[PDB]
Amino acid sequence: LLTDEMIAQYTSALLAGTITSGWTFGAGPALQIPFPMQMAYRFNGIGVTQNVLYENQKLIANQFNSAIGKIQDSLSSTPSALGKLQDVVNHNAQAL
Amino acid sequence: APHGVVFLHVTYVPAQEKNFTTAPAICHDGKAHFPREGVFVSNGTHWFVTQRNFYEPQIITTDNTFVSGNCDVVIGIVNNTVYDPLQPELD
Ligand SMILES: *[C@@H]1O[C@H](CO)[C@@H](O[C@@H]2O[C@H](CO)[C@@H](O)[C@H](O)[C@H]2NC(C)=O)[C@H](O)[C@H]1NC(C)=O
Ligand SMILES: *[C@@H]1O[C@H](CO)[C@@H](O[C@@H]2O[C@H](CO)[C@@H](O)[C@H](O)[C@H]2NC(C)=O)[C@H](O)[C@H]1NC(C)=O
Ligand SMILES: *[C@@H]1O[C@H](CO)[C@@H](O)[C@H](O)[C@H]1NC(C)=O
Repeated sequence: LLTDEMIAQYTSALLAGTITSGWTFGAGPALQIPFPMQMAYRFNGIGVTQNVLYENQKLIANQFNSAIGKIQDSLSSTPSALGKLQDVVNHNAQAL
Repeated sequence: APHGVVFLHVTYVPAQEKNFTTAPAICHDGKAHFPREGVFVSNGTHWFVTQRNFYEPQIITTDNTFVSGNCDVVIGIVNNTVYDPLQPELD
């Protein structure tokens, strides 16, 4: 029913909401808040005071970026991570 | 219910939102004051500290904020004053 160009729109909407309004968009109206002030809320949630984030803001940012890059190289190598999605396809064909 | 159960969930939802100017911390005398359980807001001229889920502004005090280091490291530091509610009793 849903073409592959609509699921992309759904995920894009979810990403934009979660990076521009925090978690407040899932429980009512969306209320904007700066991202470095949202990561402080998350840090306070896990049990670390917020003043840790700001005084170490820049460094943290770098770490995050690096991690993302590694993913882009991790999926291409080790050609067995997507097996959970691959097997399904194969299974159906086999049956037919 | 016949062959089943029904739940009535009672929940709480924010209704009317207003939107202000915000800052991460306040520098007073070379010291950065961070909120304890709130967030700094500004209505245009004055600065208050508010709980995150309901607009209830209050005066910034030393009992309401905690100090950590100096105000040379944080990015969006701003300039303001803190009451320190002991002067009237001192006199
Ligand atoms: C922002 O909030 C401040 C704090 O209440 C307002 O300043 C007060 O305004 C009232 C209304 O004129 C005065 O009676 C008070 O004397 C003011 N307080 C002080 C310390 O002077 C301010 O008006 C608000 N800003 C706007 C645009 O309404
Ligand atoms: C907050 O206060 C600090 C300290 O007074 C300000 O930093 C000084 O700003 C003056 C300009 O008025 C410079 O001449 C000084 O060299 C600065 N450093 C000092 C005094 O150590 C800072 O600009 C203020 N923040 C504002 C006004 O947004
Ligand atoms: C928040 O401020 C912006 C600034 O332009 C304004 O467009 C918007 O309507 C404000 N939000 C509310 C709920 O008034």
